[PDB]
Amino acid sequence: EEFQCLNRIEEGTYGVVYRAKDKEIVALKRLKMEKEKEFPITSLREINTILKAQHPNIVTVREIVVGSNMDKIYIVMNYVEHDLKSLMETMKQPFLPGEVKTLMIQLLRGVKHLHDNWILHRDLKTSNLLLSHAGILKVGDFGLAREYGSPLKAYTPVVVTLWYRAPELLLGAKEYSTAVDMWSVGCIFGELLTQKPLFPGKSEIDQINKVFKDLGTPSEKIWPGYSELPAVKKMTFSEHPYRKRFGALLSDQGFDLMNKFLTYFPGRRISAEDGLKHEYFRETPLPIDPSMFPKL
Ligand SMILES: Cc1cc(O)c(-c2ccc([C@@H](C)CN(C)C)cc2)c2c1[nH]c(=O)c1sccc12
Repeated sequence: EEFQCLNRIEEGTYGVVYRAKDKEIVALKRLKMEKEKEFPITSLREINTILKAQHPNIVTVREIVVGSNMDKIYIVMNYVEHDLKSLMETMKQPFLPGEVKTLMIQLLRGVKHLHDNWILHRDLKTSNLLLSHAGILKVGDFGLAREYGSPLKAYTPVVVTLWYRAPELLLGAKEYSTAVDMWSVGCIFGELLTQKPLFPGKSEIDQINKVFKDLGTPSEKIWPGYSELPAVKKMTFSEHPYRKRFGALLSDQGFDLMNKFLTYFPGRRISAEDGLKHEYFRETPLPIDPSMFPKL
């Protein structure tokens, strides 16, 4: 109604995003449908997070449509030219370090808005990252986003896509907050440099092994509460010592920033606010203007 679906874009979870026109090309997504009808809770949770997350580095919501006896719910949003995963598969040469810093600064600023507003996204991935022709980066999907409070409690155990899933979720952590989001940001950082996924594990066991092979095998000394972890209680993985795959590509401060991103201990994991304060973004390859981004 009121929109002509030009072409469906992609399917995520039970939600699907189309491309329509107003008079102006728009982006339209229908939220996940629920069997129980007695207003959908999952639809409301997605609506709440995306509204509170309204930010220049977040997708612009034009309208939200409900009706049909509350069976169908739609969210009208401004159409973005590209999604980041598409560029990775359709670029001849890797992103410049200045462009990477600009995208990371855009990403980190948007992440800080969510956490300051008690918002957890938990589904940070390249295909969920939208890049405009003008260099503006926005976050697209909120199908996993959820609110959290100061007194922490148990939430959704299995969250985040396996490739970007935090190790604590890979080890079945009962409580998690803001640590998984920063882990995904670190995973996206490595992908940008190499145009390839950082940890493309085939399964949860493979995902844990891939992380441990390069980042080493964590322990109680480097991670308090490792013994109490439900997975580590009845399991013991192979000890992998030491590995940098970005030789002569990432600066010394770049490695330090990445190490803080991919920190095994959630407490020692760098926050979004401290990420922007790292000297890597203030190094010799200064970030490039968003308006100066090359052609797509
Ligand atoms: C050019 C372009 C490509 C895309 O892959 C997506 C997009 C479509 C689905 C999702 C989620 C459900 C799930 N994805 C993992 C499949 C995320 C992004 C989008 C896009 N352009 C847009 O304007 C918008 S608005 C919301 C989305 C988009």
